[PDB]
Amino acid sequence: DIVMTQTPLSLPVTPGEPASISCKSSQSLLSSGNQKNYLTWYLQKPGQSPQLLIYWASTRESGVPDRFSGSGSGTDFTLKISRVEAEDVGVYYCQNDYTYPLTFGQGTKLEIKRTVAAPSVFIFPPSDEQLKSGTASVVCLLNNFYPREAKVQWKVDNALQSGNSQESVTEQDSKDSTYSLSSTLTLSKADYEKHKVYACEVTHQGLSSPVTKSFNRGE
Amino acid sequence: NTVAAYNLTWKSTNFKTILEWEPKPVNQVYTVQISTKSGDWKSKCFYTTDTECDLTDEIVKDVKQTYLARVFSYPAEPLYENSPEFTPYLETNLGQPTIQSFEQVGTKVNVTVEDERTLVRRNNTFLSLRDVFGKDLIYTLYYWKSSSSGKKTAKTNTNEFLIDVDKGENYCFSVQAVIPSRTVNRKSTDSPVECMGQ
Amino acid sequence: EVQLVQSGAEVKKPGESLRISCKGSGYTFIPYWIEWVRQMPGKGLEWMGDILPGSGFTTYSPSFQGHVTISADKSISTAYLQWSSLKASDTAMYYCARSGYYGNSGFAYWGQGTLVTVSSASTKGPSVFPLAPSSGTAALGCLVKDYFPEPVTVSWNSGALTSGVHTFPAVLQSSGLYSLSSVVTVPSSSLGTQTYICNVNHKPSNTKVDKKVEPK
Repeated sequence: DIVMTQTPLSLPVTPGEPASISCKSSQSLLSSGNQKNYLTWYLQKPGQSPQLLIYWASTRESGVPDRFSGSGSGTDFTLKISRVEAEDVGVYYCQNDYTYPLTFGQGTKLEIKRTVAAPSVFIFPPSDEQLKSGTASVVCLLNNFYPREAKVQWKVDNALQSGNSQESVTEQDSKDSTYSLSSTLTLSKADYEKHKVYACEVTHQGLSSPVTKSFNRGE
Repeated sequence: NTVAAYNLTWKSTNFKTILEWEPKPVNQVYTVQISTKSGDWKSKCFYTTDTECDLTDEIVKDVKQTYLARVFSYPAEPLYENSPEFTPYLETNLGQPTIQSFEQVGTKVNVTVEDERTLVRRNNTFLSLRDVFGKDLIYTLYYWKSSSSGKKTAKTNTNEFLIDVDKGENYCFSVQAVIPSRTVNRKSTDSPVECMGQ
Repeated sequence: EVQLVQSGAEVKKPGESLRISCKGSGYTFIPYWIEWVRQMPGKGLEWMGDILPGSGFTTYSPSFQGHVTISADKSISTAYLQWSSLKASDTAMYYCARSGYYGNSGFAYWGQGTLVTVSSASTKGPSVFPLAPSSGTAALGCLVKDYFPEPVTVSWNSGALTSGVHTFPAVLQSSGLYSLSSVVTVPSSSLGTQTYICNVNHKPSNTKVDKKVEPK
């Protein structure tokens, strides 16, 4: 198997400026007879099937804008975008198109860079409706933040929780270039009634100090 | 008085494609039409006395298309015959390959095959066999000694062979183009024999 | 134009056989390779294998050889991918792709994809719970809990409210049942004046829920 290595794994790019993604192959992809490097590039936009961008390391598929370009030889290869717009976001894959088995890289996530924005933090207590069924879900919302990195820590009477919460992140918003996160802490009714203070602790690059939002049970 | 065409057959090598038929005409002429299976008919050879028609220029436009042909008969409702279907990429005979070079590298011999030019054209590039077929193209080597104790075999995905040889022994070489994934016409004819010390 | 149409989403128990299909149109089917590519939830692309429909010749990735069979019916312009018995780890998106015109020119055309879910779970409709606001702007939402399988469709006020709406990807819980939340940011002044109803639709169980989210 020819291993395909992509650097970097994630690439934030400000609108209008260049982007450069690198692909390295463990074996040479150059064919001596016709002097062609059999590397293929793809773009997978959020919620979409992969698109062909470039084949033979540097030849553009018809329909692909001239701002996309490939270069390189043998083992080292590069994909360049000259002017990045909103519709260029997604994961970029290089492919060994030289010899079986066919192999893909890990992928490079391309996102829009904007100024650091701190999240708006909301805590939701479990509804009375849910508590009748014998379950309790506490929901924490982190709204409209950049960059993607965030940490949610659940505290039940100031004791740190683990193995009882799940997180979900949206795609980057096309207009304002932000992300959103929701975390759900799930407990049984009995365990939920045994404690008073329920808190969501949020840490982000746009915060010098963590943000705690909380409620007291029965208030 | 007119005889309808029969035994319509495609002769194709490296995408050079000729349609052939019977009979050798007496007091009659022929018109050949070609179409893509979904598309429209187009006349190519007009009122000819020949029993063949060069259709390369049509098929090189899309080699991964299924083509149909018909031959009309006219004296010197009109009579006609349909050809069998033809998909150039899968059915065209691979031509005779040529051994480019053989060099003695230590206790091994490197044998290289010429990247044979075809008639398929993209802008100002005449495509080679590797250009058209890519991964699909494979080469087989036959190699034997001065005292032939059975011909040994080697395979490559590229255009180059690396084989273990015995010191002092003069070897003779023959190469073959193979598309393993085809139904028909998988192997080319043998390359001219190239011998060490010749 | 060239179109690759894949068969619909599949929900299966572990140990069951499955065959999924990919129909090609707008091109000559026989001389073009059909590729199969696996994409697991939140992961990269994995080449599984290919078929040349003109002959039935197949190549497999060493990782997938023996687990899957790739076949084609060239008379109806259709290729196939099939399992003898599915594992829970076969839960993924599966893409079919067609090769390019020239040699080694990548996978030029792709299908929409087939989501395959392999789970022990049974068909269950979601419970919909409100996420009430309390004491600029305020947030409110709907928790769509304990459903199988994917997907649910969530909208606010019959689809009219789209601005400030965030509907999150579902998480798979340890029970084997999915859960998601849909939230909306709104002006805090409009809390006592405006009606907010999330519309949850879950087709596999014929569940239709409209829940009003009020301040409690």
